[PDB]
Amino acid sequence: GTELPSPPSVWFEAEFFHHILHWTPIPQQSESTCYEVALLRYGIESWNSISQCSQTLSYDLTAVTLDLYHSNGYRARVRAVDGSRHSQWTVTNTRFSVDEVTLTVGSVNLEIHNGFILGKIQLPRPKMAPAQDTYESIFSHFREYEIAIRKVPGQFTFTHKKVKHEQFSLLTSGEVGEFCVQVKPSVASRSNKGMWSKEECI
Amino acid sequence: GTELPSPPSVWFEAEFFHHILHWTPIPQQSESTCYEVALLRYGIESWNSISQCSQTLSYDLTAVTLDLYHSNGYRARVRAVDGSRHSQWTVTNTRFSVDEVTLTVGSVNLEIHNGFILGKIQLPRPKMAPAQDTYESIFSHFREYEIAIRKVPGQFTFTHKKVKHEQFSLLTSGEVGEFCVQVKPSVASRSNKGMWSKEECI
Amino acid sequence: CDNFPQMLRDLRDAFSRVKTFFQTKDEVDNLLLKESLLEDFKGYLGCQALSEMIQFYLEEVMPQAENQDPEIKDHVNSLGENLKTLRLRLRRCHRFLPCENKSKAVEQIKNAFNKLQEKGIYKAMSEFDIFINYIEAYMTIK
Amino acid sequence: CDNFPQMLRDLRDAFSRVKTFFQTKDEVDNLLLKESLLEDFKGYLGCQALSEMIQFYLEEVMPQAENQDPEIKDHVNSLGENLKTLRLRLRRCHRFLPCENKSKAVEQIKNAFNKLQEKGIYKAMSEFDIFINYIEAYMTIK
Repeated sequence: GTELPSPPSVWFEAEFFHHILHWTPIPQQSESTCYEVALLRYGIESWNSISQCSQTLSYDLTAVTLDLYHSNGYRARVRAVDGSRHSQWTVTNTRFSVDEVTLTVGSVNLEIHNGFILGKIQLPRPKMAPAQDTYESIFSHFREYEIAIRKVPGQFTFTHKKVKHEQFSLLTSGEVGEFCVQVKPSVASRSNKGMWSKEECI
Repeated sequence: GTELPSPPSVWFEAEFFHHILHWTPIPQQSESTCYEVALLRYGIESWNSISQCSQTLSYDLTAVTLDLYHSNGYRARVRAVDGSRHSQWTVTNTRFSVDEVTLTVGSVNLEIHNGFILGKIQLPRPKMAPAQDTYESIFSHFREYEIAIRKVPGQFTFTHKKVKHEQFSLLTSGEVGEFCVQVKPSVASRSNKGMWSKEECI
Repeated sequence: CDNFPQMLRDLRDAFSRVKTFFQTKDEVDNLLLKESLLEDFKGYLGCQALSEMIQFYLEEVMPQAENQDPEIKDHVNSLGENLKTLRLRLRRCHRFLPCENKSKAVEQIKNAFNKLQEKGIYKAMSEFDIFINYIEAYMTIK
Repeated sequence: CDNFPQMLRDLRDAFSRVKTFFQTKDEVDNLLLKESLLEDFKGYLGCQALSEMIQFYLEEVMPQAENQDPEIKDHVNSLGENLKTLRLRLRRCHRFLPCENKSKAVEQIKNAFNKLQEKGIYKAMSEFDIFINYIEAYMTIK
């Protein structure tokens, strides 16, 4: 064809300080084709190229979006390039802000006590996150957790419990041997989706 | 005539805690006639007789109006009485409040210093005034004074000066022998009339 | 602040111009302006109480008067202006009448919005999330 | 106070219902709601700024929208109600929206005044001095 096609879509998929941009490839993409990713900070009419060429279908924009939780977000865009020709830019439909960040927990600790199990929810400590910029710092109130408990041995069924803190307690009936837990965080004041955690057993 | 006449007028004349009620006599007043003075506190529909009979043309209502400076004022009234008959009541045209209190100073002290005269304005310390209820207490701000100075020997002419405090200073030209002063107090925020003070000389 | 002692005396002097007219016509002796009103004035709802009262007199009380007794109509009016005047100086000195003080940030923005015409309605709606955030922040400061 | 975390999420959820519609139509990228607005919100003129902003959206922005693009008219409306709702709870929790809180003392009085009919206009005017006094007192508390 005359000109090169544009990436059909461009969108973000982020966790706490894991701001990865994504896009769908153009059709009939030759090996020699790559993509140019550019960033726009809301409140400044001026784009900035981040990668002149990327032979992937995603890019980690965290290093450059470290201000997400203190800003009004960004606008990201991509355009395919092959040789001297390129396509139209395809910008993200919405403005990327903390609202589009999928909540996750760092991990979960389970302890055997008196006659119950004590859970300690460890929040995400991404390595690149500014020192002062902590999870509790960004989301200082209304942090809640949906909890899933599965007994083992046993079938693949779970008991759902709701907790208002990073530490919860589950009374024990005794008869059960091992228990496995997973956690899903949220913030009562926000509509952010949350990511279920990985199985954690005793 | 059939019924007894009413006092034509009834009005107050007050200084700081010197709330004297006044009235004009009825015509053809016999010796055997007197007046009944009654008090009304604003905010209470109910009059109270203060004097069943007074053979005067005034009455000191201070003892009973001690709350003037913390209240919304009073209403005073009078009716002539002779024998078993009496007249209609004649109430004061306006409500008596602190607005109708004529400002006055307790006295003035004059001192001979370096090369000037120092004036000390002593505010009214009426004996019946509640302990806490001081002049400075009631009128805590904007107390000002108009000052009149007359030289002696000399004609009866005065120099007018305006002061924002209870103490003022008048530079001396020397040649003048004795000086006499009088003071007139006011409160920048109120329209109360003020009473000139008595001559005070060195 | 600036010259509020004189603004009071002006208001008072204007009142003495009609004091005898009215206090001669009011034969009931209960207090209309209860101490309760004084309390509100001393409370957080103070600014709003004072504004409602100024409004009350200026819109209900005085107008109704001037148009019930022409004799002192001009006098009632002269007093009313003294009140409007006093109102201005009050909000021009923050501390006193802020609840009548319109936010400058909001004015500027409403302008920018109108200077964007139809492009503005989208900009406003698109930044609604930003709005909730400010709302949210604001609350935090409580 | 009561349940403001949920009131926020409701507002937010209502927004996500029209987020993509608008943020796809706004091709300019300057910030309308400057940080300046955030500052006012942090200042004494905060309550008034927030009220003016809610008013702005509810009277200017949203209506104009619903009547420019019917598709999301109902959605824009659903969000608007979420805002009115949030407004109520805010002034029902003092601390937040007092500048929209009408003085109770004033209401009671305006009633007594009206229950006095023509006798009231004289009572009001006659107590004007009492009014100045309260005004005066109030100021003192500054």
